[PDB]
Amino acid sequence: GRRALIVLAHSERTSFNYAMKEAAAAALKKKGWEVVESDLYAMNFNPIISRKDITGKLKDPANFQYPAESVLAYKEGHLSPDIVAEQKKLEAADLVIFQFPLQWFGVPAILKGWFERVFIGEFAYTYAAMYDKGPFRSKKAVLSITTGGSGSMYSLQGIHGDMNVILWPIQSGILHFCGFQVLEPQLTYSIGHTPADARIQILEGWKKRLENIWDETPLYFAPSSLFDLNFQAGFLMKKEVQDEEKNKKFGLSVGHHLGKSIPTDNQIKARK
Amino acid sequence: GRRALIVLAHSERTSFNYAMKEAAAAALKKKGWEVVESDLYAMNFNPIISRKDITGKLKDPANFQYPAESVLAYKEGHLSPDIVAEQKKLEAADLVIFQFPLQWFGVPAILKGWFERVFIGEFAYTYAAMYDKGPFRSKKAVLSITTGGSGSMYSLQGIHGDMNVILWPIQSGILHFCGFQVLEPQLTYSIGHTPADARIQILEGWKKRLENIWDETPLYFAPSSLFDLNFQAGFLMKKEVQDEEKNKKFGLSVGHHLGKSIPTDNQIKARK
Ligand SMILES: Cc1cc2nc3c(=O)[nH]c(=O)nc-3n(C[C@H](O)[C@H](O)[C@H](O)COP(=O)(O)OP(=O)(O)OC[C@H]3O[C@@H](n4cnc5c(N)ncnc54)[C@H](O)[C@@H]3O)c2cc1C
Ligand SMILES: Cc1cc2nc3c(=O)[nH]c(=O)nc-3n(C[C@H](O)[C@H](O)[C@H](O)COP(=O)(O)OP(=O)(O)OC[C@H]3O[C@@H](n4cnc5c(N)ncnc54)[C@H](O)[C@@H]3O)c2cc1C
Ligand SMILES: Cc1onc(-c2ccccc2)c1C(=O)Nc1ncc([N+](=O)[O-])s1
Ligand SMILES: Cc1onc(-c2ccccc2)c1C(=O)Nc1ncc([N+](=O)[O-])s1
Repeated sequence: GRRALIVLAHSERTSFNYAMKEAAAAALKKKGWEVVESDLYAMNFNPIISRKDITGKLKDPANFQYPAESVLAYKEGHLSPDIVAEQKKLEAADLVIFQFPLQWFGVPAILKGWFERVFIGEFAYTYAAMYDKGPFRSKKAVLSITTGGSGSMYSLQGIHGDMNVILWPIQSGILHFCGFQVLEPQLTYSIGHTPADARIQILEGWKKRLENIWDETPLYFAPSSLFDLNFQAGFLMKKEVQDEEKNKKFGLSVGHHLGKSIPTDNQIKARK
Repeated sequence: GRRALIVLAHSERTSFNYAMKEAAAAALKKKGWEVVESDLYAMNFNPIISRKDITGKLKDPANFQYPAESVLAYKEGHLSPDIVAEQKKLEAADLVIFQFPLQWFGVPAILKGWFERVFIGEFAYTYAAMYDKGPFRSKKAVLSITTGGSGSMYSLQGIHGDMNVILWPIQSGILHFCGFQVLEPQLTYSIGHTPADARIQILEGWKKRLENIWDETPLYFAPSSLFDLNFQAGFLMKKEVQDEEKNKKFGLSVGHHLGKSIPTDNQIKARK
């Protein structure tokens, strides 16, 4: 791997998030990487999917259906140029870093809208190649999140609940849906209550970690081969896998907890 | 109850989501509700938080920080008028219906931004009044979600994983965190793959449910009294509560699964 894309979702250049992006860019560059940036607020990026993402006539403007229409525009080269420029940043990149503050327990609206406008069907997924088969299966993505709350509020017994459940919709439903290998999220908690000397260390540990990031082991998701990938089956786990798993104590995943215990830190720690 | 707010996040009046919003409005109006709409697309609602949300002079424009500044603005009456207009709608509402298509395993960006810009500190939550003590604790919220994928994809063995995990960050982290009593979601699956007759039954089903919605039992979240709500303890579950829970087979909820089995449909079905 030699190209990295840094997507940043923060309005302030005075912010620690911005500093985390700057630190990632410096470390990667110093290590031989090409780094490309998507500073969404600085790009004044438009996060609202609409029929203006299609450049030209619509297949059915009286019954406008965004996924069908946008897939068709992608095949025919009729996507709004600001989408196309992002899709090509993705195409080029080996590594993708998402640097954002956690907002209402997910990504800022500006970055959520980035997924909805840029991760177009066919380009970012098809139903014939989902999850570990996805188009991005050669790429690696990592979430670098800062929070207001403290680590303990998001421990199994913290008031907010398991961070691993909060991460699941993003890391499995978005990134890994499209084929990304997801690395362990960089989680920096209670950043607005961290003394100056700690913030400095946080930025050093981030830069240190990027020195070898491409070698890391990604999170575990259940492989798509465990499932009957057709409607007649329901995209349910294969009968013989269900059987094999009745014995087992743990679910496979946050999402595939199977009513049993969730493997510890499934969405936070790769398998040691 | 008397007053309903319906927030819709869909660009097309021809969509089933729009029909769901029309149905909800008629059903509640016929039973004597006042009903107000926030059709985000028709409003062309700005979904990006920024310094522009604070009309007038900032407290520290040299280090803009949105939580403190927006809260100050709220207390001093300097929130941008569109924000303020939606906070008014919310104050008057007893019931809030969120009608949206599921997009990348959460809410459309336009609704994510609506939360971010409208659920301001002090207005929508305090350090001192989180979750079941929250400012909206007299109000009831419900999610009305449509999906492309089908129900079995989101069952415990569906390839997508437990829908209960997907709902957690929204229903607990956003609605309940502000004090809402969260009612069972209205989950209409594979709506693009549903014949017209079923479609009409879903609309009628939804209207029939809305005839007694206020009398429904809300979803279960761990009460905040089970937690030491202070930084000294880290907002960890109280000692006596952990002990007493060590002998229980199920966790309390999706977020507080405490490494055990998650109680079935904790986020989809109220407790019997
Ligand atoms: C709408 C909204 C929703 C939110 N929802 C949640 C939620 O669900 N959960 C949650 O936990 N939090 C939530 N938050 C809080 C949010 O996660 C934090 O405010 C955010 O993570 C802080 O990031 P920041 O970089 O802006 O911090 P900043 O305050 O911008 O930066 C932190 C400190 O680092 C300093 N700094 C800046 N640059 C550098 C540098 N180069 N080197 C060293 N120090 C530097 C700054 O001066 C500052 O003192 C929410 C906030 C908003 C606005
Ligand atoms: C960016 C994006 C991301 C997405 N992510 C996901 C995801 O993560 N998971 C997922 O499951 N899905 C996802 N989807 C799919 C999405 O959930 C569905 O495509 C959407 O719910 C379709 O609903 P609709 O309101 O647009 O109905 P339409 O697709 O517009 O139409 C549905 C049917 O309802 C009929 N109808 C309309 N009005 C009425 C009426 N009044 N009475 C009777 N019939 C009527 C229409 O004739 C049509 O046959 C995504 C879609 C997009 C664009
Ligand atoms: C600190 C801090 O910074 N941002 C947030 C936040 C803002 C919006 C949504 C979610 C989190 C936050 C915080 O979590 N305060 C409270 N949560 C647990 C506490 N309690 O139990 O009382 S105090
Ligand atoms: C149908 C349908 O409609 N919208 C979506 C969707 C679009 C973006 C993100 C998530 C869902 C969708 C769908 O999920 N098809 C796949 N589900 C499991 C399948 N598999 O395992 O192969 S095929």
